[PDB]
Amino acid sequence: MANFTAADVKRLRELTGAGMLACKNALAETDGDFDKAVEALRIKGAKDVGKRAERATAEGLVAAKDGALIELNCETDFVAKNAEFQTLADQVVAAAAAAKPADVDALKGASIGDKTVEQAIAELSAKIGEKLELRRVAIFDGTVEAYLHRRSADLPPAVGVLVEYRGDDAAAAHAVALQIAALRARYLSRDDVPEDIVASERRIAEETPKIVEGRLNGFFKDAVLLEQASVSDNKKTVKALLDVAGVTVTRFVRFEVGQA
Amino acid sequence: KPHVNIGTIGHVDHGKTTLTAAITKVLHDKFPVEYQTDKRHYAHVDAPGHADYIKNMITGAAQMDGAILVVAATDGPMPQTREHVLLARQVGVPYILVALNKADAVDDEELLELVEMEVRELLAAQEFDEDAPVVRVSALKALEGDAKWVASVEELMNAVDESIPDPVRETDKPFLMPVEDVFTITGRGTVVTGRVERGVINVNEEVEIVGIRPSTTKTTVTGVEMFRKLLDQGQAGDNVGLLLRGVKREDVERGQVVTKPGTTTPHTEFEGQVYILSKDEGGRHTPFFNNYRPQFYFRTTDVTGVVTLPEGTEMVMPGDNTNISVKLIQPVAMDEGLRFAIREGGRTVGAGRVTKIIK
Ligand SMILES: [Mg+2]
Ligand SMILES: [Zn+2]
Ligand SMILES: [Zn+2]
Ligand SMILES: [Zn+2]
Ligand SMILES: [Zn+2]
Ligand SMILES: [Zn+2]
Ligand SMILES: [Zn+2]
Repeated sequence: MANFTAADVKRLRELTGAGMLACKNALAETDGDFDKAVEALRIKGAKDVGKRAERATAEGLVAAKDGALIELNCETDFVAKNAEFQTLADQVVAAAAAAKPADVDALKGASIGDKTVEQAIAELSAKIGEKLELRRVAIFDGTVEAYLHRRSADLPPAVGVLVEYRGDDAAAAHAVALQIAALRARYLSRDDVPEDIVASERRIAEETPKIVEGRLNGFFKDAVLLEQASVSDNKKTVKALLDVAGVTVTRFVRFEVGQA
Repeated sequence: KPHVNIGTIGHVDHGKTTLTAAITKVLHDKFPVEYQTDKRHYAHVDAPGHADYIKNMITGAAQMDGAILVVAATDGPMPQTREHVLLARQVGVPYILVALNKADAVDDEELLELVEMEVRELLAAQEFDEDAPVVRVSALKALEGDAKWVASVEELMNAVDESIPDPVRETDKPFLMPVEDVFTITGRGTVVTGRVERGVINVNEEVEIVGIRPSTTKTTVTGVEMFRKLLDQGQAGDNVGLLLRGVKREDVERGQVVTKPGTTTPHTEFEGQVYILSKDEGGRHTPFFNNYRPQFYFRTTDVTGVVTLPEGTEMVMPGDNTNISVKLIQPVAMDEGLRFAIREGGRTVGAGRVTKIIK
């Protein structure tokens, strides 16, 4: 302790949330000037956040506000259920909901208050000591239904679904959300399937005239929301039930932490 | 002689793994995973993640008799530390102690004092012993052979020995055997078989048979036969057949438990913690909802019950870990903590553990 007290190190830690030793090092590095040391800790934080950039981020949560949906990732679920991480997520989704960002990099520079979303993440990352990633974002301008799903009761939601729609049967739209959340529908209608995925699946059926057509009738039933069997009643289909409801689905998305 | 399960919890960068290895080396230097001392053998359990720790304790794969918190002396605790401790409070580990790792790298002692109390306030925050053992260790220096530090690892393992209590032996709990088969040995009466789950049973004690059937039965055991020889007592863990006085073959069946009278009670409604197998684990392909009706396995037989989801739970998906209420069609012998399987026609689709009885 060359030019400062130990109470000087407690305080510099209480303010930056950094590591006791890293704080002591920091102060002795500046020789007791306290302001330079705070900025000195910022430097190591940025180094250390870089060093763990190649790490994997398979735990976390998803967040929805006003037809914005985000997925924020960390390393362990201890961090995902920590209040400081959820508060960051709450902030970043609210950023996205208000600024309606085009892509993810748009949301990164959005303001969270006195710092951007990048800054707020990188700054929380350093205090925690885990990689943090804003993984994906989705904004729906229209009328939406959201459903957030917990895979473990005392964790944050790990599966999230936005469904943008036209209709007045509010419950009907929400019921679809479950159906997307549960059954991992990849496309809204038959037409939406890319033609180069249709060949990818018709070519696996050669490996395996009307046996090709059967497989695709099946894989269309798996991966198209309207061609799936309703979870409430598998006698009837998703599309069938919406028509009775008077509700049309314009588009939808489903995020799951760790999965694609 | 006694085995003891000790979890190690903490931040991966703080040396959780390294300090475990350091403990194995230090003890293997002393007596030339699992590591043992004078008093005990210890069994290592990890908690890499909260939720799939909770999965593992539901399935019984993991239980802690105590836990070591690993906090780096260099850094001091982290925001997550709050959550690590929280896991221990929630699954209910009986006692905690802390290992201030990397204590070689802190030259000024006032800082080591200082992280101590930080860690002590977290333990206190969360209803753990505030003046519990906090040990300064250097896993990486002890592995190198620095005796100052080797001695610290020895200090920490000595701390575990005094401060983690001995676990209760299964033969000191009240007697209970779940019934597997029921036979009549011609001219000697009916005999019920199984594996003594806990406690002991003696050749002329009196027992209660509980569950499945409408009314508990009370009688006395008339012979304890292991293999085909008659013994004077049957211990927890033993495979036994118990001859029951004047209890006809048709008035006992598997799923019943024979117990030491007044110790166990039948029940028909309960709250429970469950983990539902994913499709890739072999389980349900579809989610289930508010009026699910599978069979609940218990100890030796399935009993059909109707699930009720908690207010705010829309659906249960494969892979989910949540809570439910169950009303069984017939009563079954149960206590809090009891582990049960969720089955659909005989395939396990989920694993549960009873958390609150009703009725
Ligand atoms: Mg370990
Ligand atoms: Zn110094
Ligand atoms: Zn602010
Ligand atoms: Zn809704
Ligand atoms: Zn052993
Ligand atoms: Zn031994
Ligand atoms: Zn299957």
